[PDB]
Amino acid sequence: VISSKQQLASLYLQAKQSLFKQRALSATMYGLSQKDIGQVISSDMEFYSPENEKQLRAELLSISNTIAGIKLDADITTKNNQQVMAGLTRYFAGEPNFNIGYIDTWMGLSPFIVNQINGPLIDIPRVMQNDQPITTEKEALDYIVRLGQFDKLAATIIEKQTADAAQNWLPSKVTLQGAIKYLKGFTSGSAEQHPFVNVFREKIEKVDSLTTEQKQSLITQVIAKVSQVVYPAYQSVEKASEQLLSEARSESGIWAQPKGSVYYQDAIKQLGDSELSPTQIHQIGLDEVARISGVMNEILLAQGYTKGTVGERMVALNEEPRFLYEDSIAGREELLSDINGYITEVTAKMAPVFRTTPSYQVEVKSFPVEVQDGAPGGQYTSPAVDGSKPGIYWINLRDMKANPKFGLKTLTYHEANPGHHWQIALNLDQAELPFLRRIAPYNAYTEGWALYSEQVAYELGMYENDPFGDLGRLQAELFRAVRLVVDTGLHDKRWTREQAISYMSEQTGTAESDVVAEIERYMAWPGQALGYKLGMLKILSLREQAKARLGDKFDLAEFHDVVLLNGAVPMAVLSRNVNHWLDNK
Repeated sequence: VISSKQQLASLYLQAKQSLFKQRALSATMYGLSQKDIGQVISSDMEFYSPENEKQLRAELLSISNTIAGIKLDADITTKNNQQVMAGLTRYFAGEPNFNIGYIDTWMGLSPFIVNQINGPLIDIPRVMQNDQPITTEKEALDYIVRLGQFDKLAATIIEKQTADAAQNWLPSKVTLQGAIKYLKGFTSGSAEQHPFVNVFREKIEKVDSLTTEQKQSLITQVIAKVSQVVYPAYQSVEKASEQLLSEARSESGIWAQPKGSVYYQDAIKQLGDSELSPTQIHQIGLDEVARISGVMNEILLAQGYTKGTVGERMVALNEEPRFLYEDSIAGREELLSDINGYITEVTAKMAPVFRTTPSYQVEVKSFPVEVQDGAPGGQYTSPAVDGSKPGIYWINLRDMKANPKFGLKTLTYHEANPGHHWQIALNLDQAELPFLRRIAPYNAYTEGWALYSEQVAYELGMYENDPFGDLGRLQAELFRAVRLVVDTGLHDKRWTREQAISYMSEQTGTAESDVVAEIERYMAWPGQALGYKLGMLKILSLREQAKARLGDKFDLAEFHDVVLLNGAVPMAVLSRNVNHWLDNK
């Protein structure tokens, strides 16, 4: 007789193994192998045909529904595993009435399989160049074998984009044009000088168990796949995408798709972790912009900056030499030293309220020169589960004007500690949880936590004697409030791209070219921008409930342990855990 607990564990395992077998590049990203997946995936490719996507989603939805129906005969953790794992399997199944798009192991259902910012043709090369080990002849051969399957990757991607277009689901012209530009850029240089080759050359050079001739032969093999398989595959998709441009819509938001409003309401649930209407979320955005702006005005006035909007004033500050690193090797070294100093200081000073140290140490890297033009200002990538590849805070050193000194502390807290690295690494350390719970990509939790972290860094005194850094923190908070306004603007209120750009520029003092990339991101990722503030507001609301309940018995360190040590979760589960803690005090 299989107990309910045993049936549930099998289901959670089945979810893990099935998702990752079909998302073998995500498996590589996390450093998973046959021990984790139940089969070797190290040279497997991902495929995206209509039938692939249908079967993947149907399996996960079946698992979700079976998990949800089981009667436990159990502690809060066992109950929470059921609820979280039913939710996560539904998140990766996607909205069951939409067969469009593709399932992303981070974002869940994602609407445009080919787009300008992510999707398999952007992310699979990134994983292969960054996360896939090349330390042995066998690992080199896995890289070659993967490259050789790019023809099928491309044909299945086109088949899915075509299926979606047959149902009148396709990207806006802007989104499609941005995808084309990427795809053209990918094959614009010679194959022999492609990053797939150059990365391979740099890694294979380090391998002492291969003779120089053996290394040369493998490099030739890589060049052959890139030239013969990769290049025509990308060209194929570029041409297909070009064919779709005339049908692509001029409208910017997801409302313009068939059933787009229903899609967006689902995105709000999955990525904002909210059941509020787009109207209510928009208004919360407007109120937060007013509130944060008003705070920043006061600080500005006190520094003698009394003319113009908050945004104008922040633009003016970004021009002053005291806020700009030199555009030189030494200036970039200064920036990197400053970052490293910020991490060291906060990690030490934060210990009284972050009393559990995760088993992974973060590292800082600059985006390579080849990718920095399209890359974000900063990003965090998770460690491999085993620690063999570190968590990394990536920083974009392309333009010093884009790295004003007053914005670096908040970015650094957000990406590293007490933000993404601290949270993600702690979640990975919860080895008693079902595996998908250890990497659960709850956007509102994950982004809301990191934005909350930025405020906690202030409450720990990281901006002592630093009013301009504090303004940088508040500017970053303001930016995320603007996100509530512009994402709901575009996708429900039918704001155009240009109206959203103008609003965001005017409200935040951010440079137009950065704003253009953000608004186009929001257009490709409806709802994703909502997680940051909705999650932060909920964490803070919970904290305020706890402080009211406990009074002078409130301990922020305990609150942090309840929020972090139970992993990334839906807000409803985070509230249940806070309440369990309050009830037992």
